[PDB]
Amino acid sequence: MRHPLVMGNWKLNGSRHMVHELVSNLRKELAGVAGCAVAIAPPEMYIDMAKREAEGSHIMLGAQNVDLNLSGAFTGETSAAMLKDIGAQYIIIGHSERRTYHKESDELIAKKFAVLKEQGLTPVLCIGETEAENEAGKTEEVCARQIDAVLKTQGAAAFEGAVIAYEPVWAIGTGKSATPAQAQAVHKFIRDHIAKVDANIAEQVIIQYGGSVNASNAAELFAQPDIDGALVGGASLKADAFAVIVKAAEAAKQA
Amino acid sequence: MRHPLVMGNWKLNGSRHMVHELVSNLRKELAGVAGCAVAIAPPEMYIDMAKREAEGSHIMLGAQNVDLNLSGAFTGETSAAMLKDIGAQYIIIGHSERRTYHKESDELIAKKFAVLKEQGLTPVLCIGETEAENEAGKTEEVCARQIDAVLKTQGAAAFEGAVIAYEPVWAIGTGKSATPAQAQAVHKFIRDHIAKVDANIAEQVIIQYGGSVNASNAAELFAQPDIDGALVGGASLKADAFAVIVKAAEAAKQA
Ligand code: NA
Repeated sequence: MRHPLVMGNWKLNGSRHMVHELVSNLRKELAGVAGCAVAIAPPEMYIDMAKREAEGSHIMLGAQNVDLNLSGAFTGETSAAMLKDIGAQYIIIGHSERRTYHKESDELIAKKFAVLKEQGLTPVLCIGETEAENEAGKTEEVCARQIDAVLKTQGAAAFEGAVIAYEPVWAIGTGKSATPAQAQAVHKFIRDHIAKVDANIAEQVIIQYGGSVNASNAAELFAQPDIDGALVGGASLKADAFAVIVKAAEAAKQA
Repeated sequence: MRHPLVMGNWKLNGSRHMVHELVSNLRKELAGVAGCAVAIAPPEMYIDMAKREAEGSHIMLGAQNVDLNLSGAFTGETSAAMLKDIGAQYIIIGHSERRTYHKESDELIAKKFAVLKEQGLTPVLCIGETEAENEAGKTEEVCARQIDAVLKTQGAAAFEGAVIAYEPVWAIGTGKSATPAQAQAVHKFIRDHIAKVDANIAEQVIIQYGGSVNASNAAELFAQPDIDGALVGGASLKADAFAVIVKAAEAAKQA
């Protein structure tokens, strides 16, 4: 009975022309969708415009990162209070691109998670193992560590309403890809890990697949029982492709 | 002969309500000002809104930071192309809060400067020495090093149309204060340093004072020949206190 969520991570892509075109096309392609929740995370300067463009549709807003302070003398930072104020709900934290390029630690990401919960925002907690970690047979240990930074400091209750996105980092720019069976094995492990602390919370947590998802492979991934949607990368930038993914999630999970 | 510039760095302060109120009040308080340029840098998510509220005023927009990529798979980053697209003109880079809290190196800041120049945006390059550096008599050495990261890698023409903001970190909220004579000595040094590579570029660079400016010292600071305005922190959150600084800059250079 978990209602799927398909979220578009636009990454560093956007312009006022593009926001209008893409959100308008998304509204049209998604106007008949009932069985899947949808969120988009444009670059921070476009959240307000995208929110305005999405008014009248069921498309929810989000953001790609957040910092730790709500206000103060912190030049260039992003406030959870302001993200809430501007209309963002689903906030991506711990994306592999930020863990790598910006050295964001497990502990820092758990702190972001806490700030978001205090604001009534929905963290989209990204976790996943690297190529070296995967080769060492560490997939489970790494996912557990990343989840534990939150679970062991804030309890299972912190995952009520939250979203986890599993990114097999080892499949990024390596030519490789995870199969739906491989993806499912990891999602079931993540859910079982949380279940060790609170089985009820585990059953309600939305676990999205964050590896490569496109119009072609969405159906096979969403047929898996512990895959509750996707955090979509490149396919998020074209309304037609993104819509096929949303409809595939709808079809896979509907009664 | 340099037209002064007073810029408000809002830091991590802003909301929908505060943007509407502050921008409206600023336009009212700045009525009749023509001899001093004015820019504001709200948190990134509010730049678009602030620009719209600024319509009908002479207030120019800006931002508090930028990253190095224009587009791509860089979740949570800020693109200079998008800042330009959203209407931000004056982009603060290398602020002491980012050099310290986010460990931004001289080299990284110089790369930000380059991306801004490539896009045709105006960098507001912040430089300045710490408490210890000041006590050790290293003010000039530090300022030269921070400027050289750009000057020696990009050439003196990089500073055509650019802004430099000198922040006396050693004196900002520390119990010690910089006199106008002391600020003037640093500004003159900065301009002389650039002049060693290109005298014509040096004479057109806008060098703002970034230390504590209030109504009581604005007149004496702005009477100094090498001080072309100020990068204002806390006072930029109150229309009346910010306008007093702008009017002092106008009055001083029209004296
Ligand atoms: Na930022």
